[PDB]
Amino acid sequence: EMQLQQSGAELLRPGTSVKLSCKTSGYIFTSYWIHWVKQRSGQGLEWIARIYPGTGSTYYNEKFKGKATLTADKSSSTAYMQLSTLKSEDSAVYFCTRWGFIPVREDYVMDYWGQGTLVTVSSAKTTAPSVYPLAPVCGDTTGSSVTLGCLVKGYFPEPVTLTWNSGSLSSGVHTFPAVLQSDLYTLSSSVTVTSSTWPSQSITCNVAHPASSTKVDKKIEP
Amino acid sequence: DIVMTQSPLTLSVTIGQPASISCKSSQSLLYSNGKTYLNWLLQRPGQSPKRLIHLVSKLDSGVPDRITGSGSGTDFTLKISRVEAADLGVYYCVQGTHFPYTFGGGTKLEILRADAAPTVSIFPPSSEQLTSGGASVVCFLNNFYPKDINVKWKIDGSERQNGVLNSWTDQDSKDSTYSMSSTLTLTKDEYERHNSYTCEATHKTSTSPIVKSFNRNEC
Ligand SMILES: O=C(O)CCCCCNC(=O)CCCP(=O)(O)Oc1ccc([N+](=O)[O-])cc1
Ligand SMILES: [Zn+2]
Ligand SMILES: [Zn+2]
Ligand SMILES: [Zn+2]
Ligand SMILES: [Zn+2]
Ligand SMILES: [Zn+2]
Ligand SMILES: [Zn+2]
Ligand SMILES: [Zn+2]
Repeated sequence: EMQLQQSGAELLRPGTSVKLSCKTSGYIFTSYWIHWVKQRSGQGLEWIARIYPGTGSTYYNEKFKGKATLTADKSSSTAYMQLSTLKSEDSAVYFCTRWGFIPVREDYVMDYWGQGTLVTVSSAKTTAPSVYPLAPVCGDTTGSSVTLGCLVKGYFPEPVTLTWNSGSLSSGVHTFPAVLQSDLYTLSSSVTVTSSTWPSQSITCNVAHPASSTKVDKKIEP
Repeated sequence: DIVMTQSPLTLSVTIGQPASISCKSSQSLLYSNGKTYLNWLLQRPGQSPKRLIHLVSKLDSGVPDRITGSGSGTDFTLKISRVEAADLGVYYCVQGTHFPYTFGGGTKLEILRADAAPTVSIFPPSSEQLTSGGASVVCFLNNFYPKDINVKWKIDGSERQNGVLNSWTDQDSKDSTYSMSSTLTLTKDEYERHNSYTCEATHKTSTSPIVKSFNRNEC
């Protein structure tokens, strides 16, 4: 199993720098080129650079010379990308990939990608979210089924982790993308169950915000 | 740098039907060695990109042969002979003939399904929130299709435009529908001054607005 695992989300102050890591396993690290790709506002991909771990040989997209520096630790099968003097345009998701093009063969093997690392360039303070349970009254859909909710608001930065009944409840769950407004995010999730389950069986909203070490569980009481 | 132009930006196709996406380049992608380094990638919702085709028409291992690629020079096309639910996502063509490698803007493939009327739920502020001096009224509009919808909030008959936060999910892989959440936030004091809170939606599935409301009072 070829696996590329990238480091966690980063909140970075303007003008400073970060080092992102891409840990690989399952193949001979020194024999394949590792490329780094950038994605802004979803549809908006850009090729940054590539490195051949076996030799340390690198090639950069002109735009990123001076912005990105690629290195690779053979002893740990880990590739790194340092980004210097961060600015607004640097807030993006960065992917590492064992692309697979084999120059000598003029052909390709399978491409494997890391999960991506989100970088947020901001001077804003880390703020813990407030979690509110949404028991219906009108948003009960009447009989048959009922939908409950969970409102997570006033946090910074992304991400926040939301599950229902510790992940034991995933069917009929809709988690909405966070929206930033006034330097703080708001996220919400709904879960629809049968009139029979709730309130008979307890439904709990689990929320985690790594940045502020927050972890809360809100039970939806009638 | 080479500019890659993709069209259409979005395509809505029914399962079982064919789809074709175009990609045009500002310079010929034919390399001096006679090979053409044009690739096609698919980025599924919440996933990393994945390559489908390399060298214009060659399929990567494990990719269904329902997908085919063709073209040359500055003109290329990706074709899906018969669309399946798993094809939902954004497709990108990316050239590697000229340095630096450049991507097209992407084409979002949406699964066209039968209209579905929204299931709307409304929630008054939680006691916990009111304690903090804030008041948010939430409205969930779940599983509708088409994605086009307009929601307005009305308090005591008058439209409220300030303090509204909307969020939509991407198209669901399970049923091909969309969901939306609308949160209206006020101060606890103002919330306790009004009676009726209405979430009103405008959607293809109805000639009149879809309404959901509650009246706050005592007892
Ligand atoms: O035109 C010029 O100016 C000089 C041309 C020199 C370029 C040399 N070209 C090559 O070695 C071929 C590489 C083709 P490729 O498919 O690997 O390119 C890529 C590589 C990574 C990508 N990704 O998204 O990760 C996307 C495309
Ligand atoms: Zn050949
Ligand atoms: Zn091949
Ligand atoms: Zn060239
Ligand atoms: Zn040339
Ligand atoms: Zn009034
Ligand atoms: Zn009045
Ligand atoms: Zn009023």
